[PDB]
Amino acid sequence: FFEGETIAIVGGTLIDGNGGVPVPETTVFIEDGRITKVGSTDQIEVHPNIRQIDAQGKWILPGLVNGNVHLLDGIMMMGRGGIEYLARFEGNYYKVIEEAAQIALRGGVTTVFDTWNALEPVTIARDRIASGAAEGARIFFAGTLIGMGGPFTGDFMRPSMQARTVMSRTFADRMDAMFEVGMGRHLSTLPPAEVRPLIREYLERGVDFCKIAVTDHLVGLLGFRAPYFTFSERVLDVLVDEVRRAGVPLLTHTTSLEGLNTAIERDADLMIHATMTGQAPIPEETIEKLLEKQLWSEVQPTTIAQQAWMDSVDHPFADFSGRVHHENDVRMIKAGVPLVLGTDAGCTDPDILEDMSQGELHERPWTLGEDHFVWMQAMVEKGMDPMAAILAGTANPAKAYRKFDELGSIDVGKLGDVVVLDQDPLADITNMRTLSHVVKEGREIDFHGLPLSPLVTAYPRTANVLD
Amino acid sequence: FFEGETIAIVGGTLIDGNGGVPVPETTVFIEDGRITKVGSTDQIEVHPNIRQIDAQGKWILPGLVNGNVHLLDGIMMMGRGGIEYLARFEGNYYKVIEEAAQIALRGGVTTVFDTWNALEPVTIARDRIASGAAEGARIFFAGTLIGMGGPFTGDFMRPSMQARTVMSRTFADRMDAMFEVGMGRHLSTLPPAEVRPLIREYLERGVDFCKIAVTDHLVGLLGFRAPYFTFSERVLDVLVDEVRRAGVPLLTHTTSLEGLNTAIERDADLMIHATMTGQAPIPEETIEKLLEKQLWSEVQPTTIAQQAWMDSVDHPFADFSGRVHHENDVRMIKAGVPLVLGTDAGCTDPDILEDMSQGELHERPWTLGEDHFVWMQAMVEKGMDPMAAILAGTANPAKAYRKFDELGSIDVGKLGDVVVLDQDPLADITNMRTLSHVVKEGREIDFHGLPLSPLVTAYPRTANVLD
Amino acid sequence: FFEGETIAIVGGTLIDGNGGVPVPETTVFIEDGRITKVGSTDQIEVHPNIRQIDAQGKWILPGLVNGNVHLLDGIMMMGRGGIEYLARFEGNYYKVIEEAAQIALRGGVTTVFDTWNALEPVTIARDRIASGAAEGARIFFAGTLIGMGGPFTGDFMRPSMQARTVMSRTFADRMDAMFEVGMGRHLSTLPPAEVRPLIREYLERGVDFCKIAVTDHLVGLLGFRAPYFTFSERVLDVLVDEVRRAGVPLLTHTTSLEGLNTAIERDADLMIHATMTGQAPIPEETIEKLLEKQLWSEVQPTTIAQQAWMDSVDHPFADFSGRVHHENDVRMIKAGVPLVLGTDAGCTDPDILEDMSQGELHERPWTLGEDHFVWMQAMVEKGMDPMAAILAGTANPAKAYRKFDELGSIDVGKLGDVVVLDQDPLADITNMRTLSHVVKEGREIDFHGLPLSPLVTAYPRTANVLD
Amino acid sequence: FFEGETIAIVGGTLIDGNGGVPVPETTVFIEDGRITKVGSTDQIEVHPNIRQIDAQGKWILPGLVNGNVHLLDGIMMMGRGGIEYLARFEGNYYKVIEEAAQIALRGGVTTVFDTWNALEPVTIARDRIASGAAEGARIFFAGTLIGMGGPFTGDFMRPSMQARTVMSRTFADRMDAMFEVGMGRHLSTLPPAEVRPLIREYLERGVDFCKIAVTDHLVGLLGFRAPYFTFSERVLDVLVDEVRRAGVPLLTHTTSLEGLNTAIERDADLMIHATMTGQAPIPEETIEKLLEKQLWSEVQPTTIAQQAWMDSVDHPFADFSGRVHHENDVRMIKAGVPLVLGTDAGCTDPDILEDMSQGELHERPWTLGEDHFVWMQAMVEKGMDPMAAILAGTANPAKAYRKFDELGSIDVGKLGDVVVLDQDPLADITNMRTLSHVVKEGREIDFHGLPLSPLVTAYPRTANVLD
Ligand SMILES: [Zn+2]
Ligand SMILES: [Zn+2]
Ligand SMILES: [Zn+2]
Ligand SMILES: [Zn+2]
Repeated sequence: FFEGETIAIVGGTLIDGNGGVPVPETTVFIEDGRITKVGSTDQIEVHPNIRQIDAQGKWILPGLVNGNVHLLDGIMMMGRGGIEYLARFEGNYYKVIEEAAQIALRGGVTTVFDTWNALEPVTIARDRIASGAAEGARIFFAGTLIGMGGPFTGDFMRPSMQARTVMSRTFADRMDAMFEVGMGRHLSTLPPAEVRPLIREYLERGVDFCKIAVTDHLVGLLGFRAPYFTFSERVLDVLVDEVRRAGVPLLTHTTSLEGLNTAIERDADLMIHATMTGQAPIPEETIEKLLEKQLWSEVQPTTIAQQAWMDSVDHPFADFSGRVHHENDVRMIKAGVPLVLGTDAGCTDPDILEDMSQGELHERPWTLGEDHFVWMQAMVEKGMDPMAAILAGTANPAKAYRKFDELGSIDVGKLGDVVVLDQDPLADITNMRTLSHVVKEGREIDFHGLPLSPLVTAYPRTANVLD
Repeated sequence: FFEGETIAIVGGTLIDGNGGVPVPETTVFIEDGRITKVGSTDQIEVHPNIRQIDAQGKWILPGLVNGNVHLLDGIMMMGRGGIEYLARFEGNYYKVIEEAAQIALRGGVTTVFDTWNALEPVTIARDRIASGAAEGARIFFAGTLIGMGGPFTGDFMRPSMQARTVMSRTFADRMDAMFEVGMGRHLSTLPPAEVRPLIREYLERGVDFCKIAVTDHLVGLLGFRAPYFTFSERVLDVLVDEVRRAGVPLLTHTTSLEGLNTAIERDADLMIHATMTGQAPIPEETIEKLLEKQLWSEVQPTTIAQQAWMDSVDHPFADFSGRVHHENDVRMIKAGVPLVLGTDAGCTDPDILEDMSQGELHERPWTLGEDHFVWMQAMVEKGMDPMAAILAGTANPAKAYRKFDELGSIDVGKLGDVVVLDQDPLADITNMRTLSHVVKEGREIDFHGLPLSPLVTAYPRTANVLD
Repeated sequence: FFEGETIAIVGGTLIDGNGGVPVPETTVFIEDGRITKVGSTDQIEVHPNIRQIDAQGKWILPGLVNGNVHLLDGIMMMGRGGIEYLARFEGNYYKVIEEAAQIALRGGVTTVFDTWNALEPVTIARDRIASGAAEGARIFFAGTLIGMGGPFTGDFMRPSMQARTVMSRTFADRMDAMFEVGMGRHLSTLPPAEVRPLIREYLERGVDFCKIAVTDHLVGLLGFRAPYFTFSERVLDVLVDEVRRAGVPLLTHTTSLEGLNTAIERDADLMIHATMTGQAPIPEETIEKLLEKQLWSEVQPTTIAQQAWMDSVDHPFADFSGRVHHENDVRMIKAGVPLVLGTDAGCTDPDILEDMSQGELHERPWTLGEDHFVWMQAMVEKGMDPMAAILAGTANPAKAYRKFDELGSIDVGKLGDVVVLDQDPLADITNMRTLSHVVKEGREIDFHGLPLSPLVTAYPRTANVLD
Repeated sequence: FFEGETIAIVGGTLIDGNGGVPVPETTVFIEDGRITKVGSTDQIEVHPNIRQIDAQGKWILPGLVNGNVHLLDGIMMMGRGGIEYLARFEGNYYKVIEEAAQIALRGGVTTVFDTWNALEPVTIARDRIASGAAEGARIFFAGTLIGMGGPFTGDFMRPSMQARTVMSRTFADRMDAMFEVGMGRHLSTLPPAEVRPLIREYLERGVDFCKIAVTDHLVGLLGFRAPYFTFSERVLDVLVDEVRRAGVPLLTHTTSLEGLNTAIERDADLMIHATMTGQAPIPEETIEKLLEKQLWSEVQPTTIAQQAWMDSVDHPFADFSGRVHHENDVRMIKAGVPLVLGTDAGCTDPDILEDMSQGELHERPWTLGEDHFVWMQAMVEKGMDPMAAILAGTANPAKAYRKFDELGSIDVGKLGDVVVLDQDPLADITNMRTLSHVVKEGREIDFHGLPLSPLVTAYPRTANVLD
């Protein structure tokens, strides 16, 4: 239904993802989904019966890569909207996920790493996209967050927002079960010997990586300054050992300095929102460990304007990326630690978007399809080099997730994922938005026609459809 | 698509709805939807090419009639479930309504009076059923309750249940608007001259009757013992006058003794839950006014077992029909005031039903399709004569709503709505459940095959339908 | 213990409360609590053994008068603080009330009209002040608001503030009982014949006037735009008749246009927050009735700055005096209706004050002891004539409450209540604050030494007092 | 002011606390507060000028000892009442504590170990009782729980009970600060090097022991089945080291199996509610470690009747000691692990007691003064030997807290704390209630006249005290 194809991208300035000086007048040649040639425009011969893109005056980048998204919108579920969204789309969750993957693809993102979702529909969706039955960014997933509750649990409550008080217990339980898949808060009650088979079995269900709740996920209920550990070190060791045994990358969720340190000491492949540290500044010693061990940190910043908006309305999530966490971000960049782009972004329900002010929407970090552009902009505002920002969004996630042999740069033998921009992203990082062409496994995408069948994005919503 | 038809019901004991002694060996003849003959079995000749029902050894009753239902389930929305239900079925509300009408029909109810619903979809649905485009009990409606808020308002809150705290404001506003249609709480803020055109315009939209919130609808928030008037008497006079001017019946919602008195003094055509009086006993004078004026009261009782269950778990709605309101019911029956069957019943979402204990489900007053049986049973437990109960569920509503010229009894010239029971309802009122045949405008109904397309009743609910 | 005394106020500009041109070089002579002479400084001889105040270059006004205060702080109880305050001072409520009366006196207010309080302690306190056993402004009271719930009732809840969820039921009930004294929400459930003896008995307990909840008091729970009537017109007629029969003035609490009209049609002696009308504009007809009938309206405005602060933080009480209610205030002033000064003000617990920003505190309308100054300022900002503002705070309340024979103006035979200001209130209404001297029944008050025994105002609060 | 004194307890059956067979016809001789002689009645000569108690036909036990109480009532604060209680008694907290210590003494408890309280008032109170300035059981205390929030924090919330929503922030903060004393939830955000001086400084304030929140205290918010660790193992090591360095016993608060294990691995001196384990059964290995290391566990059980009441009303705390935790209690007793009596009991405000049903009050585990009797009864119902139960309430706490050299048994040289019972506690453990005499340091107590000055127990509460 969809497949690896053949195409040539001709005569543009190449920014290949390996970090070097950009090379003008370059041609990239893709054959049956795989890059076969990269070189000077005139040394690469291209017969006229071959599909081509004219890149003259343009910039050629690898397919963009997002290290942390949620294709069922989890950030939304930490506030209002969880009930209405999950009820509205029950029966079609896999299509919601495909739609969200298409929206990522529309922003030039050819690979997404989904860090929290419901196992069943995310599996269905990735398999269909991978096999060509459906359109979208390719997906790799964790499934659930080991040791976290589902969306109708304390982990997604706020003091004045308690979904269970106004919804059926039956529906709330059914939803929690499809997210948790037995790997919820109850794990914290168990001895190591009982945890071992559960995590092993979970891993044998078919995840691409595993994310562990090293610390708690109660920021909504308790704020950002009272973190806990989910597990004893002993039980954490069991989890880590089983992930290593399964041979998939290990991710961590950490909410405190001690959490961060603990993650580092387990040589985590990728540390999600590493700079979110209980509003306490990251010590020098910890930064030095990151440098010495060369571990990947993902960070989730906020632009100057977005944060200023948040601060102006005393928003409950102002602490997420502001104040001390902002300063952490700055110091991390400055020390040159290895950084990965990720956003927690999702395809937010239009009824929920519709509630938001201009200020809330403007450079919102959690709006899938543009969240990566905003991340790059925010990082550069804090002193990140534009080239390093691009790598954070291309090569760096791929490496962290051990997929760099296949994607994240333009290199012979790798997958044929490419985007073409009209303006220079190194001169101005906001030029990342100037997408002209999107290609996935050598197949050009009609990216402006995405998503193919609006589902959550279908709007407005008519009360009585006569058929 | 569906129509008036021809049929004969032969050789049964006739209980015609006029309250006389039942007449055995009777035949009812219906031609093109209208009753043409009623008489002794042997005097009514019926050619063998005519469709027939053998009512030998059986009882023949008029099509059953419910004086107060909600085809979008309003009682549910006074607790948990409002968000999930309205979100899940947005785009199909008219089909939800039709499904609910079919469920009523399944219980032998050929006419329903819907007292609170969303104007747009209930209009669509009644027009489709009335024109034969869709199956179900025929519908007459009020639209909204004048002066009451919508489902995401204070009128449907409880102290610990505040749907707006966890749903989008946009969605909540859209739902409130489709129920309120400009006739919400803001009416109480206006002077009489500004109220007049609003109510007039509302009535011009095409309702079959009009129900006014004489008293408040804050039982959920404030309990049953702190009632208010919605309007000044002056403004109430405006509303009554415009209803009279439009020439449709006038219905009241009342919740206190003074509210009841006020309704009576306006010669209301039908008084909904007349016996719900702030848990204060109805005075003798008020009962005498009902007798003297001969006004119709609908009442909503609870069976002995259901109420005992409620009292046993200290249920927040125990006060709805229990204690003093139960006594009020008894005294009304005893004094022989004119009584109408009505239940506030709706087709409740299975996820919400699935939360309930045996005790909660057993003789639940709000379960559409059986609610009328339960009403009759409850009324008889409190001393009502079985024949008078049957009339409450056939003739009386039809009279109150000024439809007795067309339905509510078996009489030549009236519509051909009939049910056939296997056992004697006068011997035991629970025999009302022994339905063998259901006929609507001379057309026999496959009542066991209803509803035709389960929508809200479709269950279980699969997460990912592959199509 | 304290008494009527003799004193002379010499040689000031007299503003006597009767509204005329101020008369310079005036002397006021008080003997045994009563004003005996008012005239030209040189015509009034004063022996040197007589206590005197030199009002040279100063202004002489009558004792100031507040038409609506709460000496147990009710406005506070509509938000946070009710539990801690009532528990902290249980055993001493009468002293709390005395302290508050002293604080009013400190601001030059010699007479206060308390419109909602607990009957037992407010009785004890007024009797002790009236007899001279205790210091403070003299008090007249309503006791409770007929048909309103107590402070742990729905009448003082907000959606997110529900004191009963975190306090003992026993304590909540004991507090509700001391405010309600049987005249709470349950009155709305009763027939007229049962209401009559209750209100009659209540009036026999010894109130100075009676305030009826014509409309509801659910602004905290439901906002300002969904008002109700508490009582049927029939039951309201009973209450009004019994008040008339008891021969005390009649006050109303109203919250809507219709409520206001209804109060007018009952010839209310004083209508509390008359301009609070559901955020709908007062019609011309209604203003004309006020003029024609010459009824007294109290209004509760907000200053430009205070309201701007409220609007800037989207405060839940912004609607109390803002937007349309502000415009009502302007039109009432412009049309020259009779206006009375009143504020709902109380002596707010310092722990609650301590929570407040500068903007909240600045020109706060509910801060007893300065609330009258702020009222005058606010009214003048809206176009009121300074002289008319002074009358609103002197003569006008006295008339509404039928006490003008004894207080509210400087006139021979009236009580010797006087204040002396250093600057001209007619030149600038903020000069009302320039108090130099305060006199009550010819007794000069050390007003800066008030309150005599700080109780609620005692601050800071030490954890362990070693005695 | 109160002193060590001289007395002889003559001719009773001695149960000395060392666990041996009881010895009849025994006399105990105390001189200047200290036990000097214990032996056969006829070998111990006692001059007639010496104060004596006739223990003929009676039983002589050591002064009873409670290993876990809260002299400001903390259990209460986990539900309703916190605001009213702390506001009502501010200024007298030390006296509240003394009163509570006297109530313990009234039940024969001469020594209480307070495991959570506010440092300042508990210090005041113990010093006064220890010196003889004030009456009561002697007190040893932890102060706060290291890493737990105060009473207006998440640690004492429930989903529907959020005190901060209805009280002043200023008051809430002031109360949280007097309980937390800088050792609250923020500690979880710090690195080890910053924690070290804080804990050291805390320990230098003068506590008798130190209790560490190994696991969380969110049972109210989240239930009993989702526990967390408060600290990293690294930070926990810092805290333990500093406690050891200060030379005071180490207590742990644990709430899961892994928490229990962790506490065991730190050789905790006493483990509070050791059997409260996330409703998961304690593994055999863990029980073996307790046996092998001989560590003291306190447990908090519930009687058959109390637990049956809880289960019958679906009480939120049913999980505290019921189901699996009840079975843990049974197995711990059966395996003979070292057990300490403790209850979390407090002197509960009478307004809160007044809310409770008979069932709630009957064998309530948290009612100070009887809680120890109920503990012993509950433990025996689960198979504990009556002698071993008596030791759990005398000798065992003393040993755990390293006070056995001075108290907890009748032995020459130890303090003269003794109680005398009229019936045999070994025949029937409920006979522990048959107290005839109470002696503290050789001084007989008028136990029935305690507490000396009712403060919290003063009842009823009058609104307006005229003095
Ligand atoms: Zn996270
Ligand atoms: Zn109704
Ligand atoms: Zn008012
Ligand atoms: Zn504990």
